[PDB]
Amino acid sequence: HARSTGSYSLVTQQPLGGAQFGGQRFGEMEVWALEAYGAAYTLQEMLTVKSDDVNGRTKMYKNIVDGNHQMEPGMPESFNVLLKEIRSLGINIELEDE
Amino acid sequence: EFDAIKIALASPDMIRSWSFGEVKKPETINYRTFKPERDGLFCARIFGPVKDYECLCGKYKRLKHRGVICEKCGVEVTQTKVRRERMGHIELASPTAHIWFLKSLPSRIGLLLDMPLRDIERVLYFESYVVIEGGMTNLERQQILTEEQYLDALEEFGDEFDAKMGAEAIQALLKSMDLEQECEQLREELNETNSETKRKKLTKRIKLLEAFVQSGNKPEWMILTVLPVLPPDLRPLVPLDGGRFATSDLNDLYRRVINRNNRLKRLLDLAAPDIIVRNEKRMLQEAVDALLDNGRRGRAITGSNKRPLKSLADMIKGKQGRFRQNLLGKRVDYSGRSVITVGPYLRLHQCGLPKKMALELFKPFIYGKLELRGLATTIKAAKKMVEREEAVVWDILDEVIREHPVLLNRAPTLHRLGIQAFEPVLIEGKAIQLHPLVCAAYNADFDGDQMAVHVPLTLEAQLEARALMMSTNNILSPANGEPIIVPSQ
Amino acid sequence: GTGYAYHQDRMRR
Amino acid sequence: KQFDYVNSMTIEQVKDINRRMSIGEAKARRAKKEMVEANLRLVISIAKKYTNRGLQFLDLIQEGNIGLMKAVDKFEYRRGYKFSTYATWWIRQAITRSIADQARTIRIPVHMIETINKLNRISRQMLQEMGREPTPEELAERMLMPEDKIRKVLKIAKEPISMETPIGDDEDSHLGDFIEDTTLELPLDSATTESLRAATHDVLAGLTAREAKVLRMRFGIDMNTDYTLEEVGKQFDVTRERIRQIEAKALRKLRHPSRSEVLRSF
Amino acid sequence: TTDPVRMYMREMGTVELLTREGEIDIAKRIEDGINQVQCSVAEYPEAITYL
Amino acid sequence: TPEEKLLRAIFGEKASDVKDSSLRVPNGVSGTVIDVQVFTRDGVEKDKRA
Amino acid sequence: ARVTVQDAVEKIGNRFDLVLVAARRARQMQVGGKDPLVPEENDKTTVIALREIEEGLINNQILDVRERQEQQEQEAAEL
DNA sequence: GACCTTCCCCTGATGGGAAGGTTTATAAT
DNA sequence: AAACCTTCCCATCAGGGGAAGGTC
Ligand SMILES: [Mg+2]
Ligand SMILES: [Zn+2]
Repeated sequence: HARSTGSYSLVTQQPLGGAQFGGQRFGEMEVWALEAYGAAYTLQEMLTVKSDDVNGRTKMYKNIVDGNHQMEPGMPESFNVLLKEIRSLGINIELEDE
Repeated sequence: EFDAIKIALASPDMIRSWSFGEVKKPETINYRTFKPERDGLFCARIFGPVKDYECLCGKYKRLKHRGVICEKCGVEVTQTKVRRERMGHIELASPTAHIWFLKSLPSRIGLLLDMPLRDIERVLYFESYVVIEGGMTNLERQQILTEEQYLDALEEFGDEFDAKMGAEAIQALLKSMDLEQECEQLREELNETNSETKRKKLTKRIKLLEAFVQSGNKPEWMILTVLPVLPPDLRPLVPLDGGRFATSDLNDLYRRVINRNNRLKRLLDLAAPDIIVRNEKRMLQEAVDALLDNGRRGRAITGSNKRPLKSLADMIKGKQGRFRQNLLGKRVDYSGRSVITVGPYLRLHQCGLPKKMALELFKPFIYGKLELRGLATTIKAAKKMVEREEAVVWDILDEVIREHPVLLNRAPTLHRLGIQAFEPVLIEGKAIQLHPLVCAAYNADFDGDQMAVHVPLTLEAQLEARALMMSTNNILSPANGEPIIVPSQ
Repeated sequence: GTGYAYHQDRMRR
Repeated sequence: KQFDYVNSMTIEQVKDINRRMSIGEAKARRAKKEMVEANLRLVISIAKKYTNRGLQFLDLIQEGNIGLMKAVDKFEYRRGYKFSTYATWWIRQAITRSIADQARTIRIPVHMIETINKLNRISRQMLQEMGREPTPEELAERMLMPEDKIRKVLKIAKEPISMETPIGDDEDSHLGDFIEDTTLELPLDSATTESLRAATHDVLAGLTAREAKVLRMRFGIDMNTDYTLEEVGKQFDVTRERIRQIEAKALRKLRHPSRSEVLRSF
Repeated sequence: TTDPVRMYMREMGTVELLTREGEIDIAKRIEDGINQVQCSVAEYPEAITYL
Repeated sequence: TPEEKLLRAIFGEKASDVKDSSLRVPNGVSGTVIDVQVFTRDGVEKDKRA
Repeated sequence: ARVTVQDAVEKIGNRFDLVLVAARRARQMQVGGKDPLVPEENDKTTVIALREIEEGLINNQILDVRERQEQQEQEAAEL
């Protein structure tokens, strides 16, 4: 199986769709394997630009085709959905100082 | 961007601050035109448009109308993505306890007011009344009285003696008390008599209330006056194949909450007897608790489905909640996997990569390089070229693959050497060729084991792969200086 | 990892 | 009308009459409460019939309670019949109407639900009669509708399936995890749009500034809205057919072999 | 116990049954309440003017 | 949007109202068609190949 | 290609900041603001940057001095 | 010509249909 | 589940009118 950019799930912006697509789910153990190495940007682009940022994926695709390898990461969508799910309860979760 | 995150109890004012409108119906869609019924769980007025930059009626339909509020349907025209962000609220007729603070192992509401859990639960069920603000009477501001006691109790003092039953009583208990008063006395109490029980209840309660007061959250907010609702697109009703629809069971739970709250309001306006309204308050408490966290109550069955319904806490917690399955670990683009083979002719710092996998993987870089070298007029033409698989694009893939390492991983990832960076070597076939000396680091047999590959996109990722995760750079094990590249069999 | 440098620039800031 | 009048409604005598009316109201409340709290068992026994119709037991008994309330309110004893029979129809109406109303994720009009139930009755009637199951037309003529309503009503009444229903043969892969997004835009078309912007900018660079302006203005390029040709005329101080004409030549110069090729590729 | 159905089952079970002058006298008491409420508002000038 | 409107105005190309969903062969597989069958609702008009 | 980066770890201690400085250099190169300091044997910006590091002619301080000079050059562009 | 007859645009008039509401009385615990 | 009544949004029609055309 192989995939660069395919469909994305609706409830949470994640690549599994359809034939199997989406990477071999980058579990917590693989996150630890990245953390043991000194690779931080690899993990960031792994779980922010390649996976969950609806803006980031396209804003990165455009820079890749422009010949400029950068990233404006932003916030992953699963964390935003979780903020909304927590705030749905009687729990007030906010984002503090600039 | 931002810094530290804060968490606290939600004021009802704050709940309404997140909220733009109140849901007042259990309806979702019109059932023929699947447009959202205003104003319900799915509502365009409260939440937003179904389609991008369009009113529900269509009078202010053009895309130039940004930020205008319609007046035939009350819809604000923006992207439909805000149908996933905006919140709503519901005004509860009777107060309702938050089951998270009631059923937490150190019950927050119970431990706060120095009261056992069984008594609070017996009060919430209208099995027994409870005093509040007695002034100068026989009983203290908190006690339990059966109905035959409450009968001849009020005959002793009609005024100066307030005694309610249910969730309103717990809210009056939380609001009546101001914790400075009950802290200043606990000071002396915990000062004098030794009594290990005394110091234990002291340390726990005194720390609770002092750290409580430091923040500013008020105890009354453990009782829910207003209920925030989840945005509709987070619990969608999207149509499925064959005319059938798919929805989160959240919708059913919110539906029951709205239905029973409106029925309670109607019973209040109908002057119903006390038995019926108490039953309805208990049922509304049950519904709210089933919504917040299903499992600490009767475990509400689904509709025509025997399994329980996924609640909000069920969405959050667990090995499949949004924490373990989404935030810590996530599916990734620009990735693949396949069965692995040997490829002994490889030098150590490389691996065999099939052609089709490398083509599907490096698609954006292929497009960029093709349109940079002028071999493609535009990006659409580049995609057409690779979909045709013209013979010229293979050399472009050679160009983009040369100094671009890839990451290989096996399923049982135990140590950091479970992931290693190699240099791609284009190979005819559909199998990955992994250097044999690394198999010991992978514990990878050739008995059908499959491995996955990932592509470092940004420059920083490529340099981290070449300098840190490279197969040549990792020869000594981290657990012990012994080499991990030892010849195997 | 790498970010530490970056982070060392921010935590000190 | 008496209720409306009392809602619309010497001070000592006025408050004495108000106390008489309020004692009557409280005594009627106590009497209706006695009657309802006594016939709660009839309510429960009736609600024990509509259990699995899609609503909870306690919801059924509470709707039957609201029924019984209106029933004891509208009852008159001089008719003499056992008023349990009178409350029966009322509780039945309350429960059935509420099941039709609020027991559906997609609320449907009540008469639609009754028609659905009639169709189910017909299918039960002709199940063994026609052998396999009666043909998709004859049960329509069994009904009173224009008989193509059968496939409409059958197309609807699909109850939305839970999103967390575990997909076949595996736990806990869930159905909601396989619902893709068709409202989002894919990256390729977005990049082609960001390139089309620059391509059109480059092609409009060749035309005269007035041609570029009228072309950008008739359409919405690099602006807010499109414009009527009369609006372009009002803005330019040359007006209306000049406008219609310039466009043509403008498009012609972009339709001519050179400068067109690139745009053609989009 | 804590199950919402039984808390209501017992509570409704306590109250007594209806035979039969109970029903008849409850109806008569409703009639007497509305009779006091009709002796009142029998001399409401707004009611006499609305009639 | 505007740029597409300008393109369609210059080249006079009808933008079809219908979206493509035709069943095409999946990626990476090839073979020969051995059997086609069709299931059609009650009396509602056939395809010709049906 | 570069099989071992050991020499670049030698010239710049802290084998992490090598990655950061080389990413800065490869960003200066790929985004066409600058050009290589060593002959490009058809290597991407990654290996070119690493080869610059190995010869001891590019690290954090040299790039920072170059940026601080370009700042004053743009200040002279004030005219 | 003057008057007689005629043909398209808006007023809304009101007929149509769908959705919603209120009762339904041997008794029914 | 059925009989009778009410209301609301709505897809079409009688009627008016403003001119417009054709003729003993
Ligand atoms: Mg094995
Ligand atoms: Zn509108």
